[PDB]
Amino acid sequence: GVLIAFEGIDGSGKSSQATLLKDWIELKRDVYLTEWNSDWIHDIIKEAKKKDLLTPLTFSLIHATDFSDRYERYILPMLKSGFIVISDRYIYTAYARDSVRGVDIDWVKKLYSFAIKPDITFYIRVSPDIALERIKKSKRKIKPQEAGADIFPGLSPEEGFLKYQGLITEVYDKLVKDENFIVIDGTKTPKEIQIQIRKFVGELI
Amino acid sequence: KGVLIAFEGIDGSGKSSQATLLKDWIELKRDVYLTEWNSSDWIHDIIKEAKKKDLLTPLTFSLIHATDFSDRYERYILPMLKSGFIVISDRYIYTAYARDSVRGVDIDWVKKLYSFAIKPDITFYIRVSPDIALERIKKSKRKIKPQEAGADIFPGLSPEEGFLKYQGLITEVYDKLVKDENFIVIDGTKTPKEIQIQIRKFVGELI
Ligand SMILES: Nc1ncnc2c1ncn2[C@@H]1O[C@H](COP(=O)(O)OP(=O)(O)O)[C@@H](O)[C@H]1O
Ligand SMILES: Nc1ncnc2c1ncn2[C@@H]1O[C@H](COP(=O)(O)OP(=O)(O)O)[C@@H](O)[C@H]1O
Ligand SMILES: [Mg+2]
Ligand SMILES: [Mg+2]
Repeated sequence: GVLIAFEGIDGSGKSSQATLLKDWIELKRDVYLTEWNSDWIHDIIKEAKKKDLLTPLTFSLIHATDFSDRYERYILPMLKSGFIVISDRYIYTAYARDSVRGVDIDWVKKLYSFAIKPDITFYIRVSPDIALERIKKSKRKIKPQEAGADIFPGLSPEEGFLKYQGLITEVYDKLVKDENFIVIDGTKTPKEIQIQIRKFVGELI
Repeated sequence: KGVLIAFEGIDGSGKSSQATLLKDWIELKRDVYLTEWNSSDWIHDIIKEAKKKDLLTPLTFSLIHATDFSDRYERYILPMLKSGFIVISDRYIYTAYARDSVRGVDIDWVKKLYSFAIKPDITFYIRVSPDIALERIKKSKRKIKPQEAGADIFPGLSPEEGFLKYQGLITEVYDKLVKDENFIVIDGTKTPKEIQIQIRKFVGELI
């Protein structure tokens, strides 16, 4: 059982490369792909608390709660069954998104220590500037979570994305050495990068 | 200036009875606010939808209660200790230590989880046997909640038999925390008034 994690700023190419790589493993091996889509516990609590301003701390516990249920209901059982699990975003998303709002990152690390470290974590390194260009063409609505609208209320969605995804990057780069991140340069072509992905993974043998 | 006073003990040991008697005394001299460990209704909606697809692990339940506590802690508890109040917490984080470690969650990880929370200025551990506590809820005519009986970890037992063994394991965790958490051990066998006058002696000296 091997767990491979993708992380990087939003619009950095995470899911697009995650789905092409699940199309590759699926021909040869058991593979299961997950995104942080969050799940039902985040939905209940957010709706119940739509009126109040909750603290980053409480937001942090809500996401970890919802992740803990996916982790022990799907992720961990499939790694016990031998599957490869591809996580489109893993616990290092929570490290950044909650530590950037003043939650003690070492407390977040302890919070998530119930989770196995990925066999490999692909850090797709892309500038916020270059990555913002792609969501403009995709016709997507720019979610407030993506712009850090809670932290940057005065800015426009566009302007908030640039500043928020920047501090996200600093936390990611801070994790590179301690977390054995492998940094992939997301500047490149989807396929060009994709063949870098398939080489690194294959090494497992 | 703000002071936080905690009661801990198994269910039916008298915590709420002594917390409210102590609130009747403190409010004569100072601003005091009494808080309980009551869950928000979104938890009961979590358990409802859970009972429909699959069972959540003790770990997720532990994170659910810490989430529910963190919000109450930072919306009511922490501002009022910052405002100088006395806060009486009928149950506090050591209930979470006990309830989560007896279901196999690493107690040292739970300590890290709740480490955002201030440690009580005083913690009264109201110690009574499961035998004695079960005797009183039977006199109280009240129904023994499955959570009180550990129904999730001891299904099949009767409420009485489940209460007895479950609160025994809760007692073991409380007894294990006494020294490191500087518990004030109260012999809850005694009288409500005798206990309460012992309690007001301890509190007055502190404040
Ligand atoms: N390397 C790339 N170059 C150009 N466009 C891309 C690249 N990767 C993804 N896209 C496009 O940009 C958008 C970002 O998609 P996606 O990778 O799902 O973002 P996320 O990383 O948030 O999941 C998509 O509309 C996709 O079609
Ligand atoms: N010191 C005491 N001695 C005898 N009975 C008590 C004492 N304190 C409380 N009781 C009774 O025993 C029960 C325990 O109630 P409570 O204070 O709600 O326990 P807890 O909050 O610890 O569950 C209540 O029915 C109460 O009437
Ligand atoms: Mg995505
Ligand atoms: Mg009580």
